[PDB]
Amino acid sequence: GASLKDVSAWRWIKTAARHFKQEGKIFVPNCTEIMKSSHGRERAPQNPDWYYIRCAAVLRAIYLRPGVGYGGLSKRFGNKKNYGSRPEHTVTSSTGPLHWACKSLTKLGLVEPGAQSGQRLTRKGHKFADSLAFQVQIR
Amino acid sequence: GQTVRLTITSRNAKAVESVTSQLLTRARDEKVTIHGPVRLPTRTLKITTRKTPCGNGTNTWDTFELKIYKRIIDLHAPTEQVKKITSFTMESGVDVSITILD
Amino acid sequence: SSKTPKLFNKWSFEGLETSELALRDHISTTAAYVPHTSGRWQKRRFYKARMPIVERLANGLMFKGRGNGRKLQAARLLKHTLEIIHLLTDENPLQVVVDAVSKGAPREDSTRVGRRQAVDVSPMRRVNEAIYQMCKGAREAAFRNLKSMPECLADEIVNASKGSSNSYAIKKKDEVERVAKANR
Amino acid sequence: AQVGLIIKVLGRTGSRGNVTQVRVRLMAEAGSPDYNRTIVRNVKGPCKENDMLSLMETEREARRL
Amino acid sequence: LIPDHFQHIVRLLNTNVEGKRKVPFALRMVKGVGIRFAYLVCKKAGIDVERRAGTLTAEELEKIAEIIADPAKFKIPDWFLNRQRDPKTGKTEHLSSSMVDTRLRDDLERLKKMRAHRG
Amino acid sequence: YALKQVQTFGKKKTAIAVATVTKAAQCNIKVNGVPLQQILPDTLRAKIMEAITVVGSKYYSRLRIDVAVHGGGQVSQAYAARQAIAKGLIAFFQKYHNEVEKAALKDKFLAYDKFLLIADPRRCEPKKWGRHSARTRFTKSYR
Amino acid sequence: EALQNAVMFDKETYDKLRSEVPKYKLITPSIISDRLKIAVSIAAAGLKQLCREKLIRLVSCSSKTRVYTRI
RNA sequence: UUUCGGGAAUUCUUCUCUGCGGGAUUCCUUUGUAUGCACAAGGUGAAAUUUUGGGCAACAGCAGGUCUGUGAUGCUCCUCAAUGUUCUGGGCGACACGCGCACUACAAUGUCAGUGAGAACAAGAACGAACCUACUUGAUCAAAAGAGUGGGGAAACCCCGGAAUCACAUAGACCCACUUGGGACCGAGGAUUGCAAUUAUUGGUCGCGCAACGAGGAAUGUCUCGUAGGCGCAGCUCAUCAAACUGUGCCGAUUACGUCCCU
Ligand SMILES: [Mg+2]
Ligand SMILES: [Mg+2]
Ligand SMILES: [Mg+2]
Ligand SMILES: [Mg+2]
Repeated sequence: GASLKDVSAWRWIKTAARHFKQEGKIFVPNCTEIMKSSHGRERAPQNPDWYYIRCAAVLRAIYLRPGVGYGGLSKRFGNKKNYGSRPEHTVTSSTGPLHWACKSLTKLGLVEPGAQSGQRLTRKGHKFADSLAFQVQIR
Repeated sequence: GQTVRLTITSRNAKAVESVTSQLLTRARDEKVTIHGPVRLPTRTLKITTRKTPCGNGTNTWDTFELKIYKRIIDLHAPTEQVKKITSFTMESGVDVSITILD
Repeated sequence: SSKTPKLFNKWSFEGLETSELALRDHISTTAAYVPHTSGRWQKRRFYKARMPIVERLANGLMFKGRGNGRKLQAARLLKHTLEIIHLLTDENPLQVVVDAVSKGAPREDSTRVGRRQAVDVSPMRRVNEAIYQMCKGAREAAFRNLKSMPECLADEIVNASKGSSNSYAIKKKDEVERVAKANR
Repeated sequence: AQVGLIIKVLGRTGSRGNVTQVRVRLMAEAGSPDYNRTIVRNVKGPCKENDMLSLMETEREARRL
Repeated sequence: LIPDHFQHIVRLLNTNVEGKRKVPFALRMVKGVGIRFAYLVCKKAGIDVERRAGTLTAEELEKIAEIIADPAKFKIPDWFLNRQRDPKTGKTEHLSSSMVDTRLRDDLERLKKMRAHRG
Repeated sequence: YALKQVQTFGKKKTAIAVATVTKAAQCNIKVNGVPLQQILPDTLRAKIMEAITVVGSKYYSRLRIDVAVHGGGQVSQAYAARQAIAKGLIAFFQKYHNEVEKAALKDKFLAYDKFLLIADPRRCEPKKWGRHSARTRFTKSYR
Repeated sequence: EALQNAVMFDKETYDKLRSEVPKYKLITPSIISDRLKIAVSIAAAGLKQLCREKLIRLVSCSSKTRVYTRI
């Protein structure tokens, strides 16, 4: 068989995002076409499917490290910001888009509000991630 | 029964080892089950400042340090029995606290 | 079931040799998989003569403030460079680079002991100088240019191995050796 | 360009100490002239015994010390 | 492939725009349109951002000029615009193509006439 | 039917790798849960794979090796991992084989690299006041 | 250095890409950019097509570097 | 067969924590010795020459600095419309100029948009709360910021401390141009700290970018191994603000291992 973490991270993320787009029941918010992924960026995302890729990356990031919140995920998706004539510093990503991503995955039935504090995968979400991993291995 | 945790803290390494040793000898004399002693990580407080009282000359600094030592001991005894073990002439500069765990 | 290593799992170290008899003890042809080794090669005086030659090339690409300390990037540039060298010459790329190192430095120089006075060049200095001049010539050729660094470095190396004057290193070697003859 | 073998290092010379004086043996052939010949030269880089040299002209000699 | 109507300079809002550039990066040559704004104009006009500006047609130019003139009619939010509550008129608008320079001269004359510190 | 298991460690700068080697049904080497063929970049993967190819893969025939690495950075963690794997094979052969085969593996590792089995003692030098780094003094101006 | 490199690949230079570029040894986006006087962006797109139709063979690939040769 | 729970149950100290100990001595071999004191190369080894890096450091002096650290001080000056003290406002921040020390760059060994893996030193509040933080809410639609439950006397919470250089077989965009390089200067909304933000707070959004700058004359600073250089992170100052300082880790070289030409 196969499971997540036995396959390449990018190929899993790319395959899952393509799955979300084709099934067509995901609830993309309207602000995804207007906003930047974080205030540490300078331009808007250049991939028109950037929201599906972010949702798939969030799902993989909850499979590892269950019980994670929006603040924890914002460290994973942060970057270094260009202040003009001053030195650079690290900024965490905006948590608003991460809040939308978890809400979308909850409406699909893949994420649960977690036991004590954070976010968690459901049994359906765990089944989805491993079946996708086997498809990637088969190619 | 209950479990009593003893915490020993001091500024001087020698006195903290002296106090912990006698607390262990008397506990074994009274035939009590013991956990530890545990040497917790030692912390150092640093302060660095200019040596000159004014602003003249080459800028030189001196750094002062201060070390804190900590040990803990766990006992299985009632409160009255523990007090006899704890009571003796402890050296100056050593703090000993008593707690009951859950 | 051990087998001998090949660089980037592709290029063979078997039969590697230099035709310059005077440099045979200062160019190391030891087999390895990748340039990275993370050793203490500057502890003694001549210990650096046992560092494998392709890694010495990689250490010559981490030069300016933007390039200092980037060894993994230098390894990737060399991997692409060797493939282009093989296409251009149809020979073993490892043999081509040791030929270039054997020719890229002047055998006679003039120093300021005497005006100037002509002296001979130690074999250790000949291999140090060949690597330095070949990397410097390729870095300047790619500064504001459509050509990539791998393409610029490949041309410099194949020209040096042929003794062609189109190489940066060969051109400077002809000037230093000509001036030294004047100050004999 | 003949080849010579360094058999002795006669100290470091010149102002600033970047030149070394050595004596070298012209290996050459086995029966031909310039065989077992010795000569004293100045060398620019770092060198030690048993190093080999490439000599463009084997006719000049270096002044001692 | 090259079309017969490829133009090396396209005239848009009294500005000469270089036709060799990608569409969003040729539209930022208009005063009042930045890189963030130019991408949004292409989205509301239904233009692929991977084309070159020299292939744009006459009907495509009129649409782009109309979006830039009134971005709020095409559902571009107010926080995106460069003059949100005009100190004289109170209306939210976007300024472009030499209205940027005229309004700048108006603002400095406003501060000098009342003799404020900034003006 | 007993458990044949050993544990070793390796260190480079601040990274510490701990390897558990156990006899199993099929060979399997993982680092922090990731199989070796998934490790990136290829340069660092070939560095770790040296602990296998130097002696040969026939000596890892039915061994399951799991490596946990913490501390350090991208490159020092790769170097600590390969040291833990090489030392793990020696420790396993010392416990469940005789001395002739172990000594034959040990000198092959040492003939290739000393740091495959012995840790590098280098550490960062402390910073001093009046200097920007360990050794760089402040800029001096005369006029 | 005017360097008037075209960005849109007219029909005359399309023939040259499909006819003689395959006959070259050591194809690279920068190498045929100046032989045909076209921008590197459309040179790399034109070479990606020939790799799909199996007219040239890929030799070394990376996220930023690609070098081909003849069949 | 693998994988998951920051189920449960036994037993155990490889990794972590630390008070006192061990360990290196030119110890062993061979050179030249110059037969004494020693040296060079190798061996042993975690480490091989002051093991590495710091702290401490004699005697004599300087009319060096500090009377803006003190309830350390002689002499002298002011002392009720005070040179004492407090309160209001302004200034210490003014500028077509000169000099020292920094920060950001001039691009393709790059900029932008994604995705991966992955440190160390630290800090946290005075009848409960004034300090630091996680989580979810705000959200049937922007950043950042309102707000609500909790936790932490700090190996216990933050925290499995998801740092930035870095990597990517990402089939992504740009193509040698003052250009998607650079980001100075300025315009218009809005929020936050504070008793008070204009003469001077600080984040965030759209615009300006048409301001120089395409590698820098004579001169000149620092540096020999986990070093230089590059990269971020803590502490300090602190209600609010770090292009500084004091520390910490990460990536990681070229060259010499010499001399008395200059100082
Ligand atoms: Mg930058
Ligand atoms: Mg100074
Ligand atoms: Mg511009
Ligand atoms: Mg000048």
